[PDB]
Amino acid sequence: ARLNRESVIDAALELLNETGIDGLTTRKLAQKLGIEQPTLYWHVKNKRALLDALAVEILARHHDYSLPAAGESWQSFLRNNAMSFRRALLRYRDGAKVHLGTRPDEKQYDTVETQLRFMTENGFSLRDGLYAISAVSHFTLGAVLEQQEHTAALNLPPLLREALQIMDSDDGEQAFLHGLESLIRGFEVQLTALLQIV
Amino acid sequence: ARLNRESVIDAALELLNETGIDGLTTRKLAQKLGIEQPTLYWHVKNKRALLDALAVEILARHHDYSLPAAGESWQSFLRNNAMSFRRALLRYRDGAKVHLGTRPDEKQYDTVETQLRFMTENGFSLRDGLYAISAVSHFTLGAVLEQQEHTAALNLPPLLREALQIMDSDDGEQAFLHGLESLIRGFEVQLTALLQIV
Ligand SMILES: CN(C)[C@@H]1C(O)=C(C(N)=O)C(=O)[C@@]2(O)C(O)=C3C(=O)c4c(O)ccc(Cl)c4[C@@](C)(O)[C@H]3C[C@@H]12
Ligand SMILES: CN(C)[C@@H]1C(O)=C(C(N)=O)C(=O)[C@@]2(O)C(O)=C3C(=O)c4c(O)ccc(Cl)c4[C@@](C)(O)[C@H]3C[C@@H]12
Ligand SMILES: [Mg+2]
Ligand SMILES: [Mg+2]
Repeated sequence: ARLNRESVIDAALELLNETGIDGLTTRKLAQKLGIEQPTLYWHVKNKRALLDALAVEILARHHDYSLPAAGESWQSFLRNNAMSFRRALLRYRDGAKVHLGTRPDEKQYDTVETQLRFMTENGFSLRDGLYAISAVSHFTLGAVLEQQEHTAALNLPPLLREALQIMDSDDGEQAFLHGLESLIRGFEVQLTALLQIV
Repeated sequence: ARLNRESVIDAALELLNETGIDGLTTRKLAQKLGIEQPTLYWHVKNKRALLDALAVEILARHHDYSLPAAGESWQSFLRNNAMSFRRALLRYRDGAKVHLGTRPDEKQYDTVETQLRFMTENGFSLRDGLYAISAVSHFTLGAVLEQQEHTAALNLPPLLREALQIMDSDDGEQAFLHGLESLIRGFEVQLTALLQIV
C-alpha cells in the first residue's frame, strides 16, 4: 500500500462507507491497507486523529459553496452554503457524526474568517453574524444526523401516520429546505429591525 | 439487584453519565447491577433495546413542556417546547446522541398526535406544521449535539479568535435562544403570508 496522507485518508473514507464510524478502527484500517498495525501507527496515531482529518477532508473535497460569490447577498450565501454543507455531510456514511464536535481546522481559518467578515460587512454585529451562521450549521447538522442515524440504527393515530408518510417520502430535503427559508427570513427580520421593538 | 424495568433504566442512566454511550454495554451494565450477563439478557435483550428505552425515559422524566398550555399561542408553545427538549437532552452525558435516530414511541403517540393537531388548529396545514415542529427539533438536536460532542471528544485570525471566545462563553444557550427566535419568526411570516408572494 502507499501510505502518504492522501492514500491513508482515501482508504479511511472508503472504509467509513463500508463500516460506519463505530466499525472504523485503526486495526480494520491496517488490514484494509494490508499492513501491520505498527506500520499504520507511524502514519496515523489514533482514531481521533483520523476522524479529525476526515471531517476536514470531506468538506475540502465536497463542500464547494464555502465563500460568497461576488455581489451575492447574505441571504443567498447562507442558503447556498447550507445546502453545500448538507450535500458534503451526506456524501459518506455517518458523515455528520464525523463532523460532530470538530472546530475549524487551521486549513479552514481563512475560509471561516471570510464568512464572519462577510456577515459584518452586511450589517451584522460579529456576535449576531456568528449566531446566524451557527443556527444554520446546527439546523443542518441536526437534520442530516436525524436522517443518517435513522437509517443506520434500525395503532398509529391519524396525523402521526400521515406525518410519518410525509417524513419518509424523501431524504428530508423538503423539510430541510423549507426550514432553511424560515431561518433566513427570521434573521432578516431581526437584521432590519435594528433597535426597534420587533 | 432488583431487576424490574425501572431499576434497569435507572442503573443504565447512571451508567450513561459515567461512561457515555460508547462505553455503555450490557456487560458493563450487568457488572453495575452485580448480576451475571444471562440474568441481564432475560431482562434487556441488547444495547439498541436499551438505548431505545432510555430515549423515551429521559423525555418522560425530564421533558416537562410537551403540550401547549390552555390558550397558549403556537409561537409560545414552540419556544417553550424547544427549551424543555434542550433541557431534557442535556440532563445526561450524550443525552442527544441517545435520542438520535429514534421515532415517537407508542407511549408518546398521544403527545405527538396532540402537537400536530394543535399546529393544524393554528392554521398550519399538517405538512407545514410538521416542517415547523421538525425544524425546531433538528435545530435543537444540532445545537445540543455540537455542544455535548464538543466537550466529549477532546495563529487564529481576529474574528475567529473572537467568535471562539463568544461561542465558548456559555453553554451555547444564547446562540440557541437567539436562533430559536429567528426560526419562530420565519414560520410566522410564512403562516401569515398564505398565498401571497413573500
Ligand atoms: C456551514 N457553514 C455555516 C460553515 C462552513 O461552510 C464551514 C466551512 N469550512 O466552509 C465551516 O467550517 C462550518 O461548517 C463549521 O463547521 C463551523 C464551525 O464548526 C464553527 C465552530 O465549531 C465554532 C466556531 C465557529 Cl466560528 C464555527 C464556524 C461558524 O466557522 C462554522 C462555519 C460553518
Ligand atoms: C421537540 N418537539 C418539537 C417534539 C416533542 O416535544 C416530542 C415529545 N415527545 O414531547 C417529541 O417526541 C419530539 O422531540 C421528537 O423526537 C419528534 C420526532 O422524533 C419525530 C420524528 O422522528 C418523526 C415524525 C414525527 Cl411526527 C416526529 C415529531 C414531530 O413528533 C417530533 C416531535 C418532537
Ligand atoms: Mg463545524
Ligand atoms: Mg425525535
